[PDB]
Amino acid sequence: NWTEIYPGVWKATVGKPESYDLLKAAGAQPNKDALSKTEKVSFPFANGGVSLEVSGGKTYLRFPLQKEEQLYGFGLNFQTVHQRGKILELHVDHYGGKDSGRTHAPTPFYVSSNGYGVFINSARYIKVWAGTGVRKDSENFPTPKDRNTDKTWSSRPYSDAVEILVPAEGVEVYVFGGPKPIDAVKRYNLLNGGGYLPPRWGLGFTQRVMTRYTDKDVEKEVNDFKEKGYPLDFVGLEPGWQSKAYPGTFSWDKSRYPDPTSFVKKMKDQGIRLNLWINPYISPDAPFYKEIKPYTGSHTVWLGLVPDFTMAEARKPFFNQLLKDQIERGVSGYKIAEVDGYDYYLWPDAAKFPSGLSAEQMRQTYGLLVQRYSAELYKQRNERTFGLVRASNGGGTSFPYVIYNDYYNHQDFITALINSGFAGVLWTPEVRASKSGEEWLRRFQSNVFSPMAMINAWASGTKPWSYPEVEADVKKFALLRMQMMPYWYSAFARYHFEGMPPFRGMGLESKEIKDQYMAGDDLLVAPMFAGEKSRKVVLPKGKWYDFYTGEYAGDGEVLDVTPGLDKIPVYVRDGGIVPMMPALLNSPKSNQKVDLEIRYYGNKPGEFKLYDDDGETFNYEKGDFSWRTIRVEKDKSGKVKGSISAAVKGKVNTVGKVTFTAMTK
Amino acid sequence: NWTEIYPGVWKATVGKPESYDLLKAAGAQPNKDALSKTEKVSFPFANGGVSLEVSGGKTYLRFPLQKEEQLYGFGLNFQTVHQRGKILELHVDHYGGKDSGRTHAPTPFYVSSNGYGVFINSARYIKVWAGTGVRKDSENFPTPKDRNTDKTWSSRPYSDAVEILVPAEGVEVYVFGGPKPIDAVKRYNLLNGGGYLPPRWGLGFTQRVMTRYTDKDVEKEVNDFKEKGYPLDFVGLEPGWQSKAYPGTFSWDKSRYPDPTSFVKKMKDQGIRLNLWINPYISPDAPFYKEIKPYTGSHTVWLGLVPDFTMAEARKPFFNQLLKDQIERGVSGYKIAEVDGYDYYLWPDAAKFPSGLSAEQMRQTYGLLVQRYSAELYKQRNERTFGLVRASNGGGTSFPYVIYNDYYNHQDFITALINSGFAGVLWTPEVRASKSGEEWLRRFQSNVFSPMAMINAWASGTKPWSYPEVEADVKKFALLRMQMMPYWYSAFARYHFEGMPPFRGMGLESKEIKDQYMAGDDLLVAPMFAGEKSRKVVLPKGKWYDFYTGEYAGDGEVLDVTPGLDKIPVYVRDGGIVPMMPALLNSPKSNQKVDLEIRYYGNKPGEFKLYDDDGETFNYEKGDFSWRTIRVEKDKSGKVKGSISAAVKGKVNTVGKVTFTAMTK
Ligand SMILES: O=[N+]([O-])c1ccc(O[C@H]2O[C@H](CO)[C@H](O)[C@H](O)[C@H]2O)cc1
Ligand SMILES: O=[N+]([O-])c1ccc(O[C@H]2O[C@H](CO)[C@H](O)[C@H](O)[C@H]2O)cc1
Repeated sequence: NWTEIYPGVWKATVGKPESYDLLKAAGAQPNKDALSKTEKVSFPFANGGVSLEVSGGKTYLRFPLQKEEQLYGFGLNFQTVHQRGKILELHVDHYGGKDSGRTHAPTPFYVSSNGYGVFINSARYIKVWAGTGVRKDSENFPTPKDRNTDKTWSSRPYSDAVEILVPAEGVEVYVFGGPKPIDAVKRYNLLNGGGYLPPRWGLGFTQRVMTRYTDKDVEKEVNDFKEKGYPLDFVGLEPGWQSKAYPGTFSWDKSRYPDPTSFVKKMKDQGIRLNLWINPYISPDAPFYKEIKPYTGSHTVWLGLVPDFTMAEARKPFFNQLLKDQIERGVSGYKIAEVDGYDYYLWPDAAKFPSGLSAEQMRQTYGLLVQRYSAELYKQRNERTFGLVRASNGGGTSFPYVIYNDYYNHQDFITALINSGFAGVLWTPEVRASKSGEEWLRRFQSNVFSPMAMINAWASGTKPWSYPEVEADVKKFALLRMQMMPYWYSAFARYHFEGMPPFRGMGLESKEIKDQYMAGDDLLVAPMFAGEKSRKVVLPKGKWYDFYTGEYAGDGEVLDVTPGLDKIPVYVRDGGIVPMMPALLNSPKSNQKVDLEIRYYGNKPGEFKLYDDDGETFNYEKGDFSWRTIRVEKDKSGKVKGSISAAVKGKVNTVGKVTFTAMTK
Repeated sequence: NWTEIYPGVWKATVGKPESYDLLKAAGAQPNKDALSKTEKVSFPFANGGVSLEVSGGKTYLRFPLQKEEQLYGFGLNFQTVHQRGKILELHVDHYGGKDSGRTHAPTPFYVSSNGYGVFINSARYIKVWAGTGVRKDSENFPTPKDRNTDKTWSSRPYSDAVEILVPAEGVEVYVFGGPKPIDAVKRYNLLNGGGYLPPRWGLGFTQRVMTRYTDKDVEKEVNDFKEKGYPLDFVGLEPGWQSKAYPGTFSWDKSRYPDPTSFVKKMKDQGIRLNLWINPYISPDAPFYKEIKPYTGSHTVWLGLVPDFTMAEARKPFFNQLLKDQIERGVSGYKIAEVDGYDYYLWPDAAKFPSGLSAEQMRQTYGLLVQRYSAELYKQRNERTFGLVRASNGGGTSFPYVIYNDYYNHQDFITALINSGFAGVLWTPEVRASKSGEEWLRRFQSNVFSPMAMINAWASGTKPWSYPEVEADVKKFALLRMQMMPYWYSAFARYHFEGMPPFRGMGLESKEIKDQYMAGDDLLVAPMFAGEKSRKVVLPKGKWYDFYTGEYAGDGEVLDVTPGLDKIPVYVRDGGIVPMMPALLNSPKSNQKVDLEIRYYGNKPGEFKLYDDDGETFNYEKGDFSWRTIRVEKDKSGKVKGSISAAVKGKVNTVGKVTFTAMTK
């Protein structure tokens, strides 16, 4: 039976749940306060058809579907957005080129167009039939037809239920009420703790450099950025920062980084944080190898031992080493690779772990474990982090990590960004290389409208300027990313405080939209792909305005758009507001005031809540943050008229001079 | 611990095995007598490294591998023959375009080049890592390398073990000794009962006709075959023989087959047997619908009920209906479709069956069940059958069925034929349609060198003569199939009596051979594909001769061959013998004597064992069969000299006049 545990959140325990699961792995704390503030709504299945039962060692779940109903979610899918009629086995893996359920974050959470959601809190591989099964006892069992004579015969008859098989003696299930699909998503995310509140520097530009770069090489690239006037907040170091990689020593290479404490200080003195690549596989030359060895799994990954991070005795030496040798030198964060797959790189399910945990549950949660305990080191020091991870799952909403991968299909990169908002994780459509300046710029354009503005040059050695044809436009989009920082910061604050995903699909305020996404509350983004001169944009009801010129674009209609190579199609909702700081090269400090131009689109009176705090510590948890309310409209004369609410006594205030601009002439 | 249960056959029971499994599903009886006649050999794992254990609800198996070792098997794979370094989940399904373990017969049996085999007798889905896992405690654990500096670093380090995970509390495991790989295969097959001994008519030509054909349409096609001088033994009827299909009534359509008893008699009077399409999904208009309904599963397939055939109460009305309405009218056999997949057509694993059997074990064994109980009806009447099935598994060696499917890649069709000999099942690379006469003939050529000589015209309406460009050559290969009948019959007898697969890969007397196969003992077949003028043939050591001219071809060497459109490359081993009957249009009757020309290749003295019995009943089980030994060589003058052993008193004797021909001038 379903206990209403929070407004719009119901929990059922079926059979005997396992003692390890996703929420537990994650150490995921609900945001009770934000949840308590959501509307009481009624239980979304009001007319029966729900079945929860255990049999033959397994838990069988069934939830009914109505005829109108579309489904979204089941994790970070790359080619599909509509999920009804799909069959999946949710299984952490590097993406393999089709949507089978094998993916970086195979979140067992789905959302319906009728405005509810369902989360299956198991760390096993989970099978889903999302409306494919046709039951003989169904109330909607179609009438048998004779294929020999009836041309209306169907190869895929109507199915009226989502079916889920969990390989265990019981499971915890959570149901999220609406009224709208986005509501279900927000409560799910809040149940997970809300999204991480990133530091401002996390929303700036990151350049990752080639594997082999020395300290001098990095110092030079930093100078080139500065000299060329390109923004940069943090640099990614790749495997050659370690004395050995694959497997790793988790200790600085003496040859390429002869003085780490000094190298890290110098970068920081220039405004540059560092983010370090790791996979968590242990070299014999690692300083804690012998200590940790008995707390590792039976099977290795690239000949490195696999720590059982569910054990204090594995956690302590691993993370103490990151703490003492890097974090305490000033390293800002980490890039966690190769905790996903493929099956032939990672441990088999047949592997055994010292804690007794199944290899399967370890596979499903390893990314979560590494996220969790690394994030903790930073929190302990009252310091925010932000970085990258190649696997996550249900339970992982609150972690300071963005998913990336080694796939590269650009269209699919955008589909993944859309599905990220249904999956309780962040994704970045990263930039690495390109066969043309056109492709370079299109990729860079979509990437600055995402969680993380990044070129990953580990193998390519590219820099933002590497394609001379498009170099001026790349710079402009790099500077835009900085200007838009207050817009992104406030979007991310809503992720944290209300569970609102900052990037999500259409219709979350009839056929599938896989190539447009909302970015914050106000912007509809419709990327161009290389080799296209034009594309269609499907605008929702209500009026929309061109992001660049402020001109009316349309209202509930399809547009044909020929944007040119120098623009990514972006439209602003009527009364939409985008606060813009100056084109700074470095994210501003907490003791620093910054001027804002409020860009106001359309004529509908507009309202925007600007988030503000020190941008780097956990002081916000003690209440040291503000929401500055911004209102803009045009008066009688058609002249812009705007207000910003007053700064709050005793709070951080980074808001400088505020001016208002009516974009729609 | 391993009980030697037969010569070269060892059995281990690990933990608590489930009460249902493949051998049990199949009702598979070992051929004790044939097994007792195999060499005692020693247990193939003599130096440890074997691990069998139960943990967390699952059975973990490990078998060691040596450095030299290659692996074969894990079922009916279509693109791969070498299996070492593969990862699979064995799962009955229609083939989906890659070798993942999803396939028609995912036999959990593998064979090593060191000359042993292993069979995992579980009817669950089984995960296999065939030498991918790298264990930290392995005696062959490679030395960690630094990817930053060592260019010899490996992304897939050396693995020294086959690992298998079974989702159950225990399993029965079988190990088969050698000395050679083919030995392990023969014992496995004999453990399963040996292969079926087919009727002679089963090795003739079968034409399946369009779905909609009436009795008159079939009668006409039979006349066209006769009038055009093309051979034909049995005709396949497709779904429009039933009053309804998808789901089925299992009862003759009154409109298309107004008088079934008469229609079946007339065909038989002309030498033509009938083979009827079924899927086993039950229409409401079936005469036993209500009776059977309570013994069907929760979920339907194309709106038809799924009988739980593990229950007498489901079996009785289903098979009584086949018996009374078709078999007793004279129907010779059945074509069993759609017992494989895909997942979105068949029942989900979440489905429930009245017997309590998991939907998973039902999925894994359904084909076996339908094969088993249908075969029984025929055996009960002292009558052999032969037909088609779209799924089988371990346990299914002795059933009178050949696997076929709806895939069509010709190269892959040949790879499947090779892998059939490692999988304990029969496969036919069937002919349906083609975009050219060239493709038609190449397909027809490979198909007459397989278990079943067949055109499946259910949708295409093709006949052997449908491509005028190649029509004369097609006829010749159709007549060859008849001439070669004693060669094929004797090959199939060895399948039954000794477990020797009649079609199998190379090296079963260094890199992968996916496009050549042995057909009986004597013939190496190397098919051409459409658009090729020439191909390489890799000949094993020892001398080989051209099947058409008898000329020396080579010895342990690669040939470049430009055969022409009118020949499929076939080579005969030195001293090889192919007995040829006349080009009859119909398989000969049991009371009928037939002349044979013994075609003898090379100069090495040759010996062939010709099988002989009534070709249609189970009298052979009472000892009414003979092996006629045939010896041929050339004398001093280079003149052919041959003998055939004398017919045995009281036995069937269909051998007429025997003459000998030395093919190698
Ligand atoms: O060629 N490979 O086997 C291979 C392995 C790993 C790859 O990617 C990842 O690690 C890189 C550093 O070695 C880099 O950080 C990348 O972003 C990771 O996904 C690529 C190719
Ligand atoms: O278009 N389809 O959904 C479809 C279904 C089944 C197909 O193949 C099988 O059944 C046929 C008769 O309907 C025929 O016997 C064939 O050999 C079977 O595999 C093909 C297409």
